[PDB]
Amino acid sequence: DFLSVGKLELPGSMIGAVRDRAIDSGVLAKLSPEQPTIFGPVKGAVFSGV
Amino acid sequence: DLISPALGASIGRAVDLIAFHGIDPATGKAASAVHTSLNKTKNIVDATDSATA
Repeated sequence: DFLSVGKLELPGSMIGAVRDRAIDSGVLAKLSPEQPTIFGPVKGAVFSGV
Repeated sequence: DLISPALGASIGRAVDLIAFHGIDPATGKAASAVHTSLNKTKNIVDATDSATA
């Protein structure tokens, strides 16, 4: 027998903390702009056209 | 903002429709006061899958 490295149980090195994939936050920000109103059931009238 | 401009375009579409199909823009029936349209030409080409050609 001899004196190995497995006795010491040396701590490893931390690479860091990384996400698996890029974050998908949605697409409705590009298509239609946000219309921020106050709290309450919002209503609106529309006309088809011609 | 809405009603008046739409009603204003409603005739601009009417003339364009009369000159192309001789139709009454109100009802999908052919007009009697209109004799000729740009649809009744004999130089027609049956559309295919190509569309480009």
